[PDB]
Amino acid sequence: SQPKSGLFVGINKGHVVTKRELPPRPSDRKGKGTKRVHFVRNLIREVAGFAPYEKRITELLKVGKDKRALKVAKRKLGTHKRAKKKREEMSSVLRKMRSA
Amino acid sequence: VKHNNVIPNGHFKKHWQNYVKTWFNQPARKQRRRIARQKKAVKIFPRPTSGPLRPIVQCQTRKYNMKARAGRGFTLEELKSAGIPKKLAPTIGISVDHRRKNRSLEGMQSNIQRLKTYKAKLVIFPRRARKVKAGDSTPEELANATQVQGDYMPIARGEKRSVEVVKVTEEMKEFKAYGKLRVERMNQRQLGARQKKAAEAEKEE
Amino acid sequence: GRMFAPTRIWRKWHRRVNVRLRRVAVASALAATAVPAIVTARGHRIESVPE
RNA sequence: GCGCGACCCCAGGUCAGGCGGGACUACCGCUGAGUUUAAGCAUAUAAAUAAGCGGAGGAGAAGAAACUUACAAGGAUUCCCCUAGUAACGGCGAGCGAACCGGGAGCAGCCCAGCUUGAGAAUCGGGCGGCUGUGCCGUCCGAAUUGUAGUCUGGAGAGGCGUCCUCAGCGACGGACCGGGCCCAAGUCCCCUGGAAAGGGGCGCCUGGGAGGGUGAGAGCCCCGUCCGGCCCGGACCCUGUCGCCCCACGAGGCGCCGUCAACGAGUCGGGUUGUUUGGGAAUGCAGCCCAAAUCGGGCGGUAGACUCCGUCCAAGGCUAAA
RNA sequence: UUGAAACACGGACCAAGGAGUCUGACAUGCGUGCGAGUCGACGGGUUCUGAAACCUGGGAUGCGCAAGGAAGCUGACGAGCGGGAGGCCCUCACGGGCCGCACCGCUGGCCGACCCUGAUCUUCUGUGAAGGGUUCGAGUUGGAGCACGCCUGUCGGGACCC
RNA sequence: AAACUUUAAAUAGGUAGGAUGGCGCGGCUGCUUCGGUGAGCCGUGCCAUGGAAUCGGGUGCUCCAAGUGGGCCAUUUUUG
RNA sequence: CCGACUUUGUGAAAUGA
RNA sequence: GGGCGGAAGACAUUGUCAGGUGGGGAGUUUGGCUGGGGCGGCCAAUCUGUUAAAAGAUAACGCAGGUGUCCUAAGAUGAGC
RNA sequence: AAAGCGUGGCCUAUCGAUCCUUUAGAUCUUCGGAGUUUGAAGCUAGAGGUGUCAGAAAAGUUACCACAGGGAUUACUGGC
Ligand SMILES: C[C@@H]1C[C@@H]([C@H](O)CC2CC(=O)NC(=O)C2)C(=O)[C@@H](C)C1
Ligand SMILES: [Mg+2]
Ligand SMILES: [Mg+2]
Ligand SMILES: [Mg+2]
Ligand SMILES: [Mg+2]
Ligand SMILES: [Mg+2]
Ligand SMILES: [Mg+2]
Ligand SMILES: [Mg+2]
Ligand SMILES: [Mg+2]
Ligand SMILES: [Mg+2]
Ligand SMILES: [Mg+2]
Ligand SMILES: [Mg+2]
Ligand SMILES: [Mg+2]
Ligand SMILES: [Mg+2]
Ligand SMILES: [Mg+2]
Ligand SMILES: [Mg+2]
Ligand SMILES: [Mg+2]
Ligand SMILES: [Mg+2]
Ligand SMILES: [Mg+2]
Ligand SMILES: [Mg+2]
Ligand SMILES: [Mg+2]
Ligand SMILES: [Mg+2]
Ligand SMILES: [Mg+2]
Ligand SMILES: [Mg+2]
Ligand SMILES: [Mg+2]
Ligand SMILES: [Mg+2]
Ligand SMILES: [Mg+2]
Ligand SMILES: [Mg+2]
Ligand SMILES: [Mg+2]
Ligand SMILES: [Mg+2]
Ligand SMILES: [Mg+2]
Ligand SMILES: [Mg+2]
Ligand SMILES: [Mg+2]
Ligand SMILES: [Mg+2]
Ligand SMILES: [Mg+2]
Ligand SMILES: [Mg+2]
Repeated sequence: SQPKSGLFVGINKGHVVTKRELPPRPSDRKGKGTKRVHFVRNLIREVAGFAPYEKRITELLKVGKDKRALKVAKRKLGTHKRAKKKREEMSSVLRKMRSA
Repeated sequence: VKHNNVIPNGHFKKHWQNYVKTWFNQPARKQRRRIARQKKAVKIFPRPTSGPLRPIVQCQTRKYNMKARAGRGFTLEELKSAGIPKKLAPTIGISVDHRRKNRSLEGMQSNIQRLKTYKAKLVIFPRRARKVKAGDSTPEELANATQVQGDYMPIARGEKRSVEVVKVTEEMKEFKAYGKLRVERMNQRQLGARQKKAAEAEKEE
Repeated sequence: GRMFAPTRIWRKWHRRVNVRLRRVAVASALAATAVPAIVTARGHRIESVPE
């Protein structure tokens, strides 16, 4: 964003150069899900089913005990960063199966 | 151990006599590299002997941030704005580094002047004999072409030592530069403690 | 059997002298070329060289 | 009372073909000690070494960032100097010990898999036949739709528009590089000692040649040779130098714009625990077992932890000289 | 070995081979070059007997020119005294006075760590007029260092030899 | 009477025997005193026949380092 | 020696939630 | 009748961790002084008196003994006796 | 009352390194992209203990024994 302060030490220290906005590259969309891959994954999801711990997540969420849902999801997957979003995804599956 | 001497750090408890590397072949590598350079020059005649063009870039690392050096290649932005296609730039003696990022106009125009200079004093033989297509060069000046030797576009490593003479103004004398220089250090120390009280100022009031 | 403390290739064969000390020594040698008594002492037959 | 097709597997001295062992300097993988040092010794050290077991080449390995850094940031790999006997690791004892930055040597980046001929396998192999012969062509079989060829590889790309800009082959003649052969200056003059003159004296000569060697004793000039080069023969050539005929498109690329798509590698990452290893310290790599994904995502930012922001890169497929 | 001619051990004699060397780091001493510099050591260009020699970079590579803290960080605001070599001045000289390097001793000052202190100014947490300290520093009030060589010593390596 | 002592030798032990002393004058002190009262220092000026005997250049200052770290005999004192 | 996870699937009852 | 015949059967067992046992086995140690060593003892830290020879220093497995603690008072101060 | 006395015991003995852990203290310093925030790492001063007490973590046997050495050291003889 805006350039350095020009003063060698302190908040936003450094030497002043007129900063520049980088053109969009490939790999800034890296991971942006696409129409067909979403189609594929969603189709295969119910055909395969749900893994047993994911079913336990569904059960704990439909009880509403989100802390233990996250806890067991973390103990299965391994890290909080992915446990959190696995809980989000399974909460999404429960809203999309209590929508109807 | 005995009388006052440094605590030894001899790292010679392994079998170092199996891994001594002697440099008696130093003149030999000098001469072999020289021979290789002659036989590359004759082959790439009449290309420049230093190779393709290299960008002026800054070094990393606070110790050398101000000292410019030759980089690896021009970025895509730079090639595009100097009007030279991606796949053609390495062809005519211009390196390309798709991994660099241009973060400054100061860097971009600095290298764009180099691209323009290289295209200014570049000559390109036709791919065939009589057919002179677009981007080629005329025979009359093709006929004096030579192999430049050494660095054909030198890079100054630091900006020149220049000390002009100027007035000492009253408001320049009043400037407490050390007080200034302590104030932002104080702000950097207190940056968290300030923004926290701001955060709960919003959260409550 | 062996020799005591066998000779090894990683002796200090080449020694280093300061570049400025080489230059000083070449200066003193050039100066000593100019003095007829030094050449004649050093062993050159110079009784008929002009200057 | 069968004839069929596919799958999977047989046996063939079937046709055509690749494998095994050797050498150890250097190189790649596994396995893997202790004597020693710590004035004992048990972790450590010796040492991620010796021995063991395998695998290649002229080099091998690595290699085109899931990088470092915190800068005004840089930018594949490899090697040298500096970093540095430093940060770190260690009965914090003995000791051990890298990396970033910078300067140099050399520098080249590439191709796959996936959505994408479906009027139509456009692909490949084999038998036979021809010719111009490291291949090309025709015919007949087979492989293959559980996908061969083409387009694509994130730096992108696919589409649509556009004045436009860019693409072809075959000859000769060399040079260059490599090997080989032949040739090439001048006292053997006079005297003396001496078995022998290559020694001493005297008179001379060559030298772009007084490196060396032989010849009956200190030989430039007896001989082979050495300097300058000259000549001719053969190779690989696939490097470029100029001449000559062949004239480069509606295919592909580049460039400019658009905004619609934008597809990217799984028992893999990643996490726990164990073991080894490391300088890597709440864990550096690797490995076993268990758990086991993600697509507004994933790996890093050298102190574990959650939240906010920021810097950065895109793994789990492959090839690649040079130093 | 306190003590060997010893009834202590080795030696029949001769000839040849035979035991503190090489390398790394460091240090003192000495010599040389330069001297707030000094090193060209990895590379590059040359090199007509040459692995030599000569040139080149360095605008910051090593060490040195700044140190104190664990670290964030801060980082020397300019020295007097006593004794002194030597020179100088006066006297006929004896004697007297002045300037007094080095070195030794004494007291300080400044930087930093820790403590203490607080006018003003300021971005309110910073600065720092004045004043400090039985504290600590491998500091400063002397720029002397870098490179090479040699001996000696310590240590690592077979490391004086068996 | 070694583990008693009033007394108390000899031998040896420490210190001093000046020029690094003394006095006068005027200055400082954040110490000290009831106080120029002290204590100490600073500048300045004067004096100080070398202050017993004998002998003599000095580790006086510093650096680097070797070997040694098994001792034995004798006269006197002395423990078992 | 035994404990847990793994190959390790099927349905049934009785006691705890 | 698309089950070769029985038995056991998702228990044994395979692999990874977890705890116990494990001289069957590995690696290693098993202090010093000392009128030889061993056993004994501490003369190894340490105090008093002596030996110690009237300054200091001064030894032996010399001598007579002591120490690894006890104390909110048996510390500090004052007063009286 | 005050002068004073008091930095443990009337004096001479009655005790403890490095690393590790743990506590006390500053509204202290760092976690190196920037912050909140647990944890961790520091600085100064104590304790946890090394009695072999300047501080290794440590049971025997050998007549089956071995190597280096010792007359520094025993048993036989000799010597006083
Ligand atoms: C229980 C503990 C034991 C001991 C310490 O842990 C032993 C250390 C000390 C040493 O010498 N270096 C080591 O590696 C071991 C210590 O400090 C005591 C006060 C208390
Ligand atoms: Mg060794
Ligand atoms: Mg040892
Ligand atoms: Mg030893
Ligand atoms: Mg041992
Ligand atoms: Mg081997
Ligand atoms: Mg390769
Ligand atoms: Mg250094
Ligand atoms: Mg190691
Ligand atoms: Mg001839
Ligand atoms: Mg003759
Ligand atoms: Mg000859
Ligand atoms: Mg291993
Ligand atoms: Mg590990
Ligand atoms: Mg490869
Ligand atoms: Mg004896
Ligand atoms: Mg005798
Ligand atoms: Mg002997
Ligand atoms: Mg004998
Ligand atoms: Mg310099
Ligand atoms: Mg003076
Ligand atoms: Mg040695
Ligand atoms: Mg007396
Ligand atoms: Mg055993
Ligand atoms: Mg003993
Ligand atoms: Mg005894
Ligand atoms: Mg006495
Ligand atoms: Mg006494
Ligand atoms: Mg007091
Ligand atoms: Mg009392
Ligand atoms: Mg007392
Ligand atoms: Mg303690
Ligand atoms: Mg960090
Ligand atoms: Mg001791
Ligand atoms: Mg034993
Ligand atoms: Mg028996």
